[PDB]
Amino acid sequence: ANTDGSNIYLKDVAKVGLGMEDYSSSTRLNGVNTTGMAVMLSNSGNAMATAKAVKERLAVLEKYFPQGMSWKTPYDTSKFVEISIEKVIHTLIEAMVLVFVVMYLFLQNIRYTLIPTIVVPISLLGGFAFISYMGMSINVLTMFAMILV
Amino acid sequence: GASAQVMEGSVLSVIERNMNGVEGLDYMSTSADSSGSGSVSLTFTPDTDENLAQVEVQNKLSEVLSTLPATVQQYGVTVSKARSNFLMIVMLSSDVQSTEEMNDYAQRNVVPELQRIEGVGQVRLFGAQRAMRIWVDPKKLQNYNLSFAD
Amino acid sequence: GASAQVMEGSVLSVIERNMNGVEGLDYMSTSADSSGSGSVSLTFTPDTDENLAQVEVQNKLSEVLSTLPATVQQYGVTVSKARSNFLMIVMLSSDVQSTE
Amino acid sequence: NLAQVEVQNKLSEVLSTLPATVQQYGVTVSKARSNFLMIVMLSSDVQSTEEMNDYAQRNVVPELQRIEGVGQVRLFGAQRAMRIWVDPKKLQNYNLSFADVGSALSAQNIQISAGSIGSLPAVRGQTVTATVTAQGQLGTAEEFGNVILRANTDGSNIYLKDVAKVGLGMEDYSSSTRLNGVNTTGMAVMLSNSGNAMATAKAVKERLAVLEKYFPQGMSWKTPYDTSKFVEISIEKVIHTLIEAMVLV
Amino acid sequence: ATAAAXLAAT
Amino acid sequence: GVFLFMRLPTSFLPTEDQGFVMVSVQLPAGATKERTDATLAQVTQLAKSIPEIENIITVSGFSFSGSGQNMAMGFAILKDWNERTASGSDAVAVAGKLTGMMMGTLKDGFGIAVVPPPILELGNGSGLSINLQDRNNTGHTALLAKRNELIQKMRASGLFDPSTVRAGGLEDSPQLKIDINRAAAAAQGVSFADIRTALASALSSSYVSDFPNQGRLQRVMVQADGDARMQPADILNLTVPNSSGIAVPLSSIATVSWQMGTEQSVRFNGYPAMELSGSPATGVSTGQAMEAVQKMVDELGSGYSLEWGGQSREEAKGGSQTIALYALAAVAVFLVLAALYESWSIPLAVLLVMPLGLAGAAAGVTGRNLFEGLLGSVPSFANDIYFQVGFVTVMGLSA
Amino acid sequence: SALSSSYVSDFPNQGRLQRVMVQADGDARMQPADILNLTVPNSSGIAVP
Repeated sequence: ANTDGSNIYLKDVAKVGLGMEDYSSSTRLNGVNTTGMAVMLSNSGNAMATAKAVKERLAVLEKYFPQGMSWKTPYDTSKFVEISIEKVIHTLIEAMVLVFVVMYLFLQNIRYTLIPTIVVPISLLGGFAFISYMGMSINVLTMFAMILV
Repeated sequence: GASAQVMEGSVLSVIERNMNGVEGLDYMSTSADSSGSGSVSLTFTPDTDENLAQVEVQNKLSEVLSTLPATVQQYGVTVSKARSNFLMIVMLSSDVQSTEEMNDYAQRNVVPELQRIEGVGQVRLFGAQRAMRIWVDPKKLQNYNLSFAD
Repeated sequence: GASAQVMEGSVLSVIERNMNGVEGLDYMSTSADSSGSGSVSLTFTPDTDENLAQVEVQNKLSEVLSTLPATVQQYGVTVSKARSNFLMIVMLSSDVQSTE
Repeated sequence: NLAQVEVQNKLSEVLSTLPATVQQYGVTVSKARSNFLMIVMLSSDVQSTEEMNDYAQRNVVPELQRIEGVGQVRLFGAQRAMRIWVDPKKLQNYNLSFADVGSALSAQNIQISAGSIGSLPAVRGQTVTATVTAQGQLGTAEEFGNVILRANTDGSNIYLKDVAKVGLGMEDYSSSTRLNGVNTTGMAVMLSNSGNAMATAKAVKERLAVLEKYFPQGMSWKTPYDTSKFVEISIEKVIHTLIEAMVLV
Repeated sequence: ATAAAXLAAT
Repeated sequence: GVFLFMRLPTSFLPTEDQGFVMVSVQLPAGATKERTDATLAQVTQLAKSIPEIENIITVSGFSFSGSGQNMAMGFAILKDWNERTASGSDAVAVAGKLTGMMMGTLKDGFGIAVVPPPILELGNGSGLSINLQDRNNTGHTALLAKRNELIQKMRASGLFDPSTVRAGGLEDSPQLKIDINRAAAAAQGVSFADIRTALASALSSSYVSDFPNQGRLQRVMVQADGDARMQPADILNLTVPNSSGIAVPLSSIATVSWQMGTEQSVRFNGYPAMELSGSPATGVSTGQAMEAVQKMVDELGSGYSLEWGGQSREEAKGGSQTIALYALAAVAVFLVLAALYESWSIPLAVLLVMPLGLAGAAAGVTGRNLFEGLLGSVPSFANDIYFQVGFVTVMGLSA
Repeated sequence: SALSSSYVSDFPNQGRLQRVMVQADGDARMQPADILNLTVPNSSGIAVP
């Protein structure tokens, strides 16, 4: 501030604007600049329901997006668990069919092919209950163990 | 604005010499580079609770904060566990507005929405948020006999 | 030196929305007064140990405290786990000295 | 652990009200026993006790205190420091004061962070980037002795070697140790709550044997006071008595 | 740091 | 059967096809970010010639090796397995294709495409990770020379597949060290606080205060204009204020010259360390390689130590636990059988069947490896975890 | 200042920052007659016993 007035402002020696903090990194998806977000699953949380919920919420929010914007989910780790579960069920059914065929071929009656079918799934359910008691979870290794057993 | 040598010798060594005696510590490391950022990683032997380890590490760090440079204190020092359960990745593409505008929109409109979903443990946004940037021209300062501290 | 809305959206909102996902959480609440004061109430479901909950809450709060305002950081955020209903009330009486 | 968490929470609310010096030095919290588990000496013949104290602080103490079961290690000494001894009778012939010395020391031993040439939010056409470094800091006794306290117009500056004596020394001349009459370097190891004695002593001795390889040329180690030998001998004698009793029966 | 990658993909 | 089993390659888990491949880019030291962006754009345009890829995500200025303007990385996401169920549509085939195409196109810098392991914590092929420390603070040049001497002693006269013994850091690059003249700054009214003020204000950023931006607080930062921090002749021309406000060219105070400095610094367990990597050549146990490395390190002076890092850590502690556990299991099985049959003789008759299953499994694995390799492929099966689980299962059934 | 030390700054001593401390000479803080001659200054600078 001068004695006679005519002060010096901050715009006489500088240029003020709005920007970022760092300017270091720069992301792009297929050539168009983007912004990425990572979602982490909480301990003791289903990994499929959470992905479905996230997708539905994003679809709902998409309505208010500014013109030009869009969203995508290039990666998702909740498909491997679903694939493993499907494989486990497929193998269980195939094993039941094979056991039925072998038992009928050798024993030659339909009253024999029901006992194994009744008794196998109960054992599998008991194993499920025990693993739940110990505080374990459902993942690919557990499914492979079930397939082996 | 700190080289690797300055950063190490002035921050990382000071922080590391005090993290001895934490119950269950296996080994520790230190890394610094010219980008102006560094970290200290402590690995613990199995059978040790991670929450207790984090709290004790924070408490240990609280006793040396007064000996670090002023800038480091202004910015702050974080403490987090390296564990993570990655679930998925979200991308917003515009092609019409700059990346900082998208970052602001995501941080102010989208990130809080996904944090309230059932099963979500944490969401991380990659990128720096906005700030008021001032670009000084030294020629003008020399013409008026001023300085950056002014 | 803050209103009931600046503190709600610059201090309490961050802590609240960042405290989701703590194991055993039931519901939350916040309150902000015009006198630059506020609180966040965090109610857990029974069958959870209070000590583990407090440790987790402290970890979550500490790993987010590096963004809050400078004066709040200089003052500090207090954590308390105590009841709100009274048990007794002890009164002190006298006729030779004032209440101060 | 929970008790320590509560204690830390209660302490963090009062650090801002303690004197400046107390905050500068810091407040420490510990949970360990108050009786020494053992004492390890570092006698040598070509280094003084200050050198061996510095070496023990730098290389030995950190190794011993991340062993399983060790609660605290106490060094009867102190690490090195740059000691300045001012003569008040010379601050008068020049009209100086202690505050001048302190300010001069604090305004000439500061660290500089320059930056980088060709920084990130740069103009188009840039092809190189270089880091910039300046030392601007003192590390030897002569450099400290050549600090300036008063410029003056005549050009005859007043240094720090003119009104003081500067050299390396201990930061705290409080405690000392001797073994059979000769000076040595010792550090007491104290156990921790819920820690074993025999296992801790065995680990300490094994780690010391490992470290012995990198010692300088002339120093050795020994542990003349150890409280696990009695436990070992007691157990051995009890087992021998057990065997004798079985044979007699 | 840890720019776009999670644990780990983008 | 036992001989066939004892000659099987070892590992932890087989590399999977997760649906994405990883890419890394490096440029010559001291490069800007515009060149990195141009190389990344070239890579992105090159990634479109592979129909097996769907989305390419590129991140500039950051890499797992380090952080700098000359480092970048990207992730390529492939179509679902059903759409790419062919011969050369695997993940490893795509990685090889991409690396080969990068080799002949990228004119500035080099890129490498790899397929990450299933679990980062447990990954085969990590090799030997070593960390030399100096216990008496000799310096950086001395430790680098010792590391080079160790690599030479380990590579030529060694057994580590000399093609893999290499350092694991970042080579130095030129810098702009400044030597200030305190004597010269004292010959005039040039203090030492203004020097630091000018040096740290000219070309470095500053964090001043905060301001409320439409609801939430944000920082306020002050930096010099971009036109004043681009050339080396923008520093020495910083005249410093004198006692009477005069300016000193700063050329009479400081001398500016190029040198070579370290762009990264590392520390392990409180001592300066430099990382190194290696791998035993062939037909050599990791134990002998580790012993040779330890003896070689001992050959160096007293003050340079070695310390394993990563997956080498769990191998340093002897793996003499599986043998004990299996012996205990066999003893328990024998005791149970002896109780069941009421004899000390029949249980051994039952236990004599383990070698049959062991030999069957080993022969099957070896034959499948031979058949696969007989058509150009690489041996994919080894003595990993799944082998052990399957062997235990077959043992149980036969028993 | 007449009888106690002061911690001022830090200096690099072979890979570590170590304290810098200032204290009076040994013989200037030995007898009780070194406190009876402090002679603190005044506003105009003239010392007052």
